Amino acid sequence: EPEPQMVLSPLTSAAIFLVVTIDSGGEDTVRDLLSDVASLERAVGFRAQPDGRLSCVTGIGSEAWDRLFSGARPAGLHPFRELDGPVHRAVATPGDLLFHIRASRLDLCFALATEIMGRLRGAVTPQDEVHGFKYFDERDMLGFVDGTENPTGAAARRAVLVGAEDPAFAGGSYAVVQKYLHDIDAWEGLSVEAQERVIGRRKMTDVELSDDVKPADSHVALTSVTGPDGSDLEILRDNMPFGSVGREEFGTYFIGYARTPEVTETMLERMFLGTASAPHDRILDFSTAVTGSLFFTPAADFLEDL
Amino acid sequence: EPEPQMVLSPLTSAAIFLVVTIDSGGEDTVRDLLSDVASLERAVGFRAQPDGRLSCVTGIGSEAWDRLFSGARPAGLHPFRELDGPVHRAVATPGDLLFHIRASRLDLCFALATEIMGRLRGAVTPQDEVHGFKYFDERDMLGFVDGTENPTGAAARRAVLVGAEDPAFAGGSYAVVQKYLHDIDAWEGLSVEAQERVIGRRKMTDVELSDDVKPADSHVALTSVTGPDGSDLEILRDNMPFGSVGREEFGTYFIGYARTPEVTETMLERMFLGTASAPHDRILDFSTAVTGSLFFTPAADFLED
Amino acid sequence: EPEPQMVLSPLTSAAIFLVVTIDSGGEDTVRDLLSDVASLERAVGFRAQPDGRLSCVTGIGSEAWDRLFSGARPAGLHPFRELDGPVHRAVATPGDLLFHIRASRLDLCFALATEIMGRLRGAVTPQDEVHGFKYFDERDMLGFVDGTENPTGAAARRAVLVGAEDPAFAGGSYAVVQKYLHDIDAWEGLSVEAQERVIGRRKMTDVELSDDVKPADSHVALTSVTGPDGSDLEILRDNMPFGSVGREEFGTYFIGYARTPEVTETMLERMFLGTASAPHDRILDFSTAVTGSLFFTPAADFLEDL
Amino acid sequence: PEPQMVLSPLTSAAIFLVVTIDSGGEDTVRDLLSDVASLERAVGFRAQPDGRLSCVTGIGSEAWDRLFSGARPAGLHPFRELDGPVHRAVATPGDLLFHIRASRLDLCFALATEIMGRLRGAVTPQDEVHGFKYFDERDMLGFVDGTENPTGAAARRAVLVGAEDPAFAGGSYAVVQKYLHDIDAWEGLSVEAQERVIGRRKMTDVELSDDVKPADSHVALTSVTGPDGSDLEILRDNMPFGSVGREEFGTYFIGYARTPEVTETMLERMFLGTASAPHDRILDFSTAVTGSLFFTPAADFLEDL
Amino acid sequence: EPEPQMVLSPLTSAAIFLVVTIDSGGEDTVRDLLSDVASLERAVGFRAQPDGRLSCVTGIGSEAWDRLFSGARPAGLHPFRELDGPVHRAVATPGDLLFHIRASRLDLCFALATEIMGRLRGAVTPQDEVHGFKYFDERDMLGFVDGTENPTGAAARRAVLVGAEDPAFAGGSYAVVQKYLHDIDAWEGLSVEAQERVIGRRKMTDVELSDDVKPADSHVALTSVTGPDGSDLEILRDNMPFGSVGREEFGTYFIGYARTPEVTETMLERMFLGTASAPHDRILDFSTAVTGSLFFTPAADFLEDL
Amino acid sequence: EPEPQMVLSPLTSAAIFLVVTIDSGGEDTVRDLLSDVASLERAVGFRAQPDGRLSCVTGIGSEAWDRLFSGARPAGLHPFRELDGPVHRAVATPGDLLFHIRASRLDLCFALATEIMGRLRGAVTPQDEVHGFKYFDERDMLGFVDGTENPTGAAARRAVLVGAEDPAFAGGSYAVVQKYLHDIDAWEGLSVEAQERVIGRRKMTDVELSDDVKPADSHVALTSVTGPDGSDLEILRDNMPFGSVGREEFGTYFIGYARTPEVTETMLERMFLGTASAPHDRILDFSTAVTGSLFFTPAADFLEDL
Ligand code: HEM
Ligand code: HEM
Ligand code: HEM
Ligand code: HEM
Ligand SMILES: [Mg+2]
Repeated sequence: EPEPQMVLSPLTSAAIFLVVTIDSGGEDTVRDLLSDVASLERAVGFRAQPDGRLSCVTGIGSEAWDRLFSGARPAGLHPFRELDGPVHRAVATPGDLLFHIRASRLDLCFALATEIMGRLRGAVTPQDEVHGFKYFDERDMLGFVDGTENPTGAAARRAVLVGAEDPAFAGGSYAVVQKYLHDIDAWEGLSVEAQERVIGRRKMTDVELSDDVKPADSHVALTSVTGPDGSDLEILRDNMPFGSVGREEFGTYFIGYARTPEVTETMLERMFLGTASAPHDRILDFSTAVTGSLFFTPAADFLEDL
Repeated sequence: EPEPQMVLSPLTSAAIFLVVTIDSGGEDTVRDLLSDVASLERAVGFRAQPDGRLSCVTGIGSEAWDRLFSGARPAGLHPFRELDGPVHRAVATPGDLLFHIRASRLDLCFALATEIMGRLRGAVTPQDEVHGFKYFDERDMLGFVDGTENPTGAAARRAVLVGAEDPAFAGGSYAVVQKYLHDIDAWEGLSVEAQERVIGRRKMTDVELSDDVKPADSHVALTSVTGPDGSDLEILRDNMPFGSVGREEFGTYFIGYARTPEVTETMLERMFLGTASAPHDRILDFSTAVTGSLFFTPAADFLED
Repeated sequence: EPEPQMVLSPLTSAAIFLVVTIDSGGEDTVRDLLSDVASLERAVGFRAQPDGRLSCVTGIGSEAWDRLFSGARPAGLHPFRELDGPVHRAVATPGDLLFHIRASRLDLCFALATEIMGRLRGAVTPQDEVHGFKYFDERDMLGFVDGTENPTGAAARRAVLVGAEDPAFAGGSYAVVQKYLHDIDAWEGLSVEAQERVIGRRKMTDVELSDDVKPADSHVALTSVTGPDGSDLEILRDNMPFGSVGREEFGTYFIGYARTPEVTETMLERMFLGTASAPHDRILDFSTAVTGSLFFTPAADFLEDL
Repeated sequence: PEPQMVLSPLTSAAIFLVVTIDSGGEDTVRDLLSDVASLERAVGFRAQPDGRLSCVTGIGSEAWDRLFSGARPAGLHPFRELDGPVHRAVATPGDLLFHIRASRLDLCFALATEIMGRLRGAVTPQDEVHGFKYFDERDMLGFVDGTENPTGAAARRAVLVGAEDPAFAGGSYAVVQKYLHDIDAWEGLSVEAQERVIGRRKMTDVELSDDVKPADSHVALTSVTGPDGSDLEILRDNMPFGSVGREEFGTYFIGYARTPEVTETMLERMFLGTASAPHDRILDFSTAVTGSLFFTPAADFLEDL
Repeated sequence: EPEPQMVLSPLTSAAIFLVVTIDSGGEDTVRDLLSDVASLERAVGFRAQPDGRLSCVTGIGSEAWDRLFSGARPAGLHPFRELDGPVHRAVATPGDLLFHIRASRLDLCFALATEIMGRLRGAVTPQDEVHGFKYFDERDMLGFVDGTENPTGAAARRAVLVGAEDPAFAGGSYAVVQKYLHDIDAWEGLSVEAQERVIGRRKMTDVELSDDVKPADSHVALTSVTGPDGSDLEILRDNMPFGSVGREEFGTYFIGYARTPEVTETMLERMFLGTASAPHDRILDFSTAVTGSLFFTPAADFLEDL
Repeated sequence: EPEPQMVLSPLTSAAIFLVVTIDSGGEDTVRDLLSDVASLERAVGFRAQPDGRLSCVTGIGSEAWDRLFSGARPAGLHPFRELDGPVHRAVATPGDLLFHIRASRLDLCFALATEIMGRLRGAVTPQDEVHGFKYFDERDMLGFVDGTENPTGAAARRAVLVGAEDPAFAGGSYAVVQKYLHDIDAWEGLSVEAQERVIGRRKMTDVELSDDVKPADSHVALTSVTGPDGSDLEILRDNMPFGSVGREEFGTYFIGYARTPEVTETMLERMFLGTASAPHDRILDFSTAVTGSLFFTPAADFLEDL
């Protein structure tokens, strides 16, 4: 093997998502930070073992990749593709670097973020900063259990990590982020039965709706895709609520990892553009994307060796 | 008689501080919410037992008190007094209601805050909202253990709850809030030994500096008051770090409860204005107050009506 | 002076309810056991400190009281009063002794029950034995949060413990038990909104329905009683699910403690017999009582001194 | 080739459900089997990572033949009755086994509910046992139960079908027996005597040395070596159960192995005895009232229907 | 009350017992430390709350009391009395100060002990230091559950704290310590039934032997003493195993608190000297006392103010 | 194939290190115990699942190897080599057997140590016995976080276990032990800044000093070693504080596992003998080694077959 980053992390209940762009002349400061980021993860986290579960995953955008490195590029790396649907729009916003920081406690996330941004002061410009918190029974902002169908164990390794198909970058992965804001008033206006039809599962028991009854414009319907293999195509998600009550913001921060962006991008097309039999994913009638960025999260050794 | 609000809460690691002003004509919506706030605390919290440790303490400002109620006022209740020191200034900022929401997990805090602000949409205007997190070994944003000398058990009851001296409002308390922002670059410029001289305790072990060596302008020096009888005057604090890395904000949200504001106010005068033998509290050379508000947190039964 | 039994126990996640009758000639064996029950609680429980939270509360029925003791009777003690409603019937079934055993683990409950029934074989006849468990996030078999409005701290002391009004028995309490079996098929036939109208609170969030909307034949409506005082009358409940999937039994084991049975019994009248404006508690359309018994749970010192 | 969760962590609660398939039920059963994996997730996922909910599904000999056609697991047959001179191991009906385990009973019960929900109509319950860990992994005879089970790779190799039956690799063979103990009789023995029945020390759980351990002790008769001299091992997860009302005290026995030959050798030695032992002394205080054998297929066999 | 020291501590699983004598001239250093010991307890412990449960109880001997303070003496304070029995001897060994430090983790105990001995370097001479650990189910070194019959709640307050009978020192208590070493080879030579006869309870289940079968020279027999009222006299114990495998030392560190030493001393006479009906406590045939000291543990305010 | 001993343990907060020598004639008794030591680990530890985390690692010295075993020797096994530096000295002390016993509680360690020494009483002579405890945030006796840079997962498998380079003993490891006693007075005389320069990392935050500020005589500097390969050479440490406040002993018990002793021995030469640009490791100016032994810890299978 090479060591991948902590893409397959345990259940964690807090996160910080940090997206930044690299200023003019920043490339050197950044390259230094990248070579140390693994050891900052350990500095902050080691002393909080073992309940801490602190991990930071670092990702790099398509344009940033070319400023920072020469040598070949990961096969799949490109700017996030805007999707201008008949009704709904998946936007593209700027981002050169992603830090996806996760732990059991927000303060650990904050301490690591402090250390990282400390080393980058001068060189970067923050584009997004989100402090996320999982609800107490793995629920998201819509009140549904979120994560149930994520792959685990060897299936997750298979779905998420670059392998032999791009051997130079094996152990890497492709992360897509989108920040969503929900219209909770609208959403709470539906009966539970109606909400279950939007999602495709039971609210309370989290059991899948039977095929004979699950709508084709339900979220679970549109994000189940079968490959040429006959194999189901899987991504790894770690959606996190965030918000502010004073400013009436209630959000879900989407992040999905896959071994090639083609998978993540297909699901997005289905959601925003629709299919043969579905105008668009009903979940977008209550959720607006306000960011969109795609990153490559290299193998851990790649970063070590600079 | 009285059940007080959850002023003496267990150690909790997350908080939301929500400060609002009441719009014109809002008084009725507010009065309804106050009668229900206890049962929202239970709705949201009960099912997360026993890890949850969700509590909300509700406080009311001096001007708001007059809008909402007639009858007596709590004897100590007045607007926060600005302190214009030689060097440092304690500001006074607007606030009619305080919700001091605490739990072991932030999401519980957020769920209760959602429900409360849900019932108040229309009637109020948010002034401040802070999501706080205690660092993993009870440390604050300056890296010091924060809370060590708070009173506990019976001493805390004695220090924090209104009693026979204002018997109409026994079970209540007086909360003072100040939001502080720190100059971290400045602070991290000091050696540990120097920082210990600012605070008055050892950084790593949290042992008090001995009397013979503790500076008189150290924080612990200026916030130790004895009353007339020689007995120490205590408050109960629950300071919480908060911040944002992107915008370089690193903060401590101060809240102190006391059975009369006279105590909290004296410590503040000493800090901002100085004494005989100290220009001001050295901690203010790294910490700037950008809010200041005083609230009365009534006994729980008072709100039930 | 007087030390009550562990009526105000912490949240515990397992229970055994044991109801027995005293055979002819059994009175002596029983009286010995009552003086020892506290020390068996310690024997079993002490070694599993402090996670264990094992408590046994012992209660005695009205006719059994006369067989066991002469001297004064607790003022409120009588046989459970059958309620023959127009539609629903609260039955009264035999029971001389109650052991309400609670802990964080079932095995501790079982161990204590073993020791107690060990000393009593010969003298008693088991009438009911239920092994109960917490569901999830304090939910009951109907899927609602169960316990939310129980009194706590000082208010609970005030509501549950006999005081100056019967000074001989101060520290005691009155327990009523009813075993309920639910018609789950029927219940799952309702929409959530319909179920919420039966109970009087929201299913998922456990927020009370406003007066503006709460039905008068909702369960929360009928079990809220105000005294002549204008003050609410409260009891302390510790309902436990129990069940068997093979026999389709899904149950709620109801137990309510109060300082006088008049309170518990009023709530029951309202539920079974109805009011001005409500035929009966809608919850009984999905719940059948198959036992009913009333006991006095003396102060702990009362039992010691035998 | 992924197996079912036969190697579970230590879990403190179990439900064992044994059912028979009614005539005409075969379709409803085959549908459920393809979904049982996704119900495990639906119910269990939200209680992670304490939950440790796992369901292992097994199929009986006759039922196999009603549900599927083509080739059979090499070792799958009806449980073989044992008519010893003193003790008898009976065979009872059972077409399907759900071995449901978690850190809490309610997760077990919730999954059992959803499964039987989908099968109401097609099947008839034969046995339903709610098991609990006692204290410190002790059983109803008061001895530590589990100590010599294989772990890690030794357990993979002892319990999963491999190259010797390639079509069914990933599978295992579960034998179940419900045992009731005569506790009165058992508590009549001194501890030293009880230790001679089991073959280990009661309080410390150290093995008796070979020069003192009886040949009719349980640990003696269930230690079996192969012709190659290596130990033949199974994986057990015995659960106490009972009812104090009915003076029923039980150990529900479940033993997984890569071939039933191993499990069946141990049973023959227990019930029928050896050269130098009439029968396992533990059977003088334990009566078997069920007996069933099931094959627990690889996970992908059930998914793909 | 005035505020007592933490005599009534929860179950904790580690302890350090530190016994020292005061050197000539040391009186001043000691008086300073006593006024600060409360705040050292908080310094060390606060940051590990609430898992920590660090408590230190400070006690002062008879002769030391006279060197340190003028004013009245606690009524019960005197040197531990050697008991020279026909067979077994309870020795008396020197000690001016006792620190009984307890927590859930040894390191917290050690940190506080380091701080205390740090301030006393110069002034004192260590006599005894034991690091104790609870065996995993509250068992002691002989394999029996140890602590079961200790009083709790109000009964414990009543049994251990000085009240109106010596009003000047209300909130105080009297601690006796004895370090015992066991003859494990001998002990393991007995059957369990024989050991149960030594102690007076069942080994595994921790149930008391019935009166009609419990020997009069069993430990539980000789340490059960009834006052004039017929009511039991109780102490509060927190025995801790300690040992060293290399040197074959297996020990029990005995500590008992009582509101008057007369109770603790009665139990000791019965154990060591015997009664009309018991030669001596059979436990002493497997246990040798190698220390013996008596201390007064004042109310916490007493230490605060000087 | 082969199963190693529990070299890679979880984080554990208690340990007993027991070093013994085999007396003449003891070799049979010792061979017996080695074949059972695996099953005593389970006897003691099984019932304390899953919190217990009891593990025993057994190591054998060079000379003992020769007395105990039939055929060939681990390639790297020799006597610990004394290091006679110009200022500091790494001594070599007797030790044939090592038991490295770890768990989440000291009592489990003690119970296993008891059972082991039980079987060996007669055949061996104790040289060293240390009861270690982790400070509450992975700190050592100098107040620095200790453990931070240890390897994890596959990196640790690679750096610690013998493989195909000595195939008869693959699954084994090489342990070096050294008991160090610190001069706390001296050490606490330094400012924190000075202490950080001795170690090479920050005291409070545990972040590494940047390369242009990190002294070459700092501990972290001298124990960072690259191989001829350009790769960093790693060991796995589990240093445990220990001590006695009475006797002013404050200690760090050093144990380092590696797949060859060459690595551990290189770091020691650098520490005690110095480099191009450093006299010796500054940490030795506050730490004195009083033991030194090297052992080989065979695969689990090796011991079972005896
Ligand atoms: C806008 C906010 C979003 C929310 C609140 C959300 C929520 C959920 C929920 C509640 C489920 C069902 C339970 C589960 O299996 O996790 C789910 C499933 C899923 N979501 Fe989303 N989701 C969101 C956006 C997205 C996006 C943008 C994608 C893909 C780009 C995605 C991909 C999936 C997939 C692949 C599944 C499961 C498919 C399967 O069941 O086989 N989600 N999501
Ligand atoms: C500016 C941000 C603040 C920070 C970061 C802070 C931090 C601390 C710290 C680290 C301690 C030592 C540990 C403890 O005993 O809690 C302390 C003690 C204390 N602080 Fe503050 N503090 C702040 C503001 C205030 C204010 C405004 C007041 C009063 C109005 C106050 C009152 C006290 C008191 C009374 C003590 C203890 C007195 C005694 O030691 O007996 N603090 N504070
Ligand atoms: C009837 C109730 C049973 C009880 C209470 C019981 C209890 C125990 C206990 C206490 C041990 C020693 C500790 C351990 O290794 O787990 C043990 C070992 C064992 N039992 Fe049982 N058992 C029962 C039935 C069975 C049956 C039916 C079988 C096999 C078909 C069996 C197979 C084993 C095996 C293979 C061992 C370990 C052998 C070794 O030490 O190398 N048990 N059992
Ligand atoms: C080696 C020393 C000792 C050991 C190992 C030991 C052990 C025990 C054990 C196992 C029990 C039974 C469980 C319990 O209720 O705690 C017990 C009870 C008791 N022990 Fe000890 N003990 C020792 C010394 C003492 C001493 C020196 C005293 C008194 C001065 C004492 C006083 C008691 C009392 C008062 C009881 C319970 C009385 C009642 O049973 O109602 N112990 N001890
Ligand atoms: Mg019987």
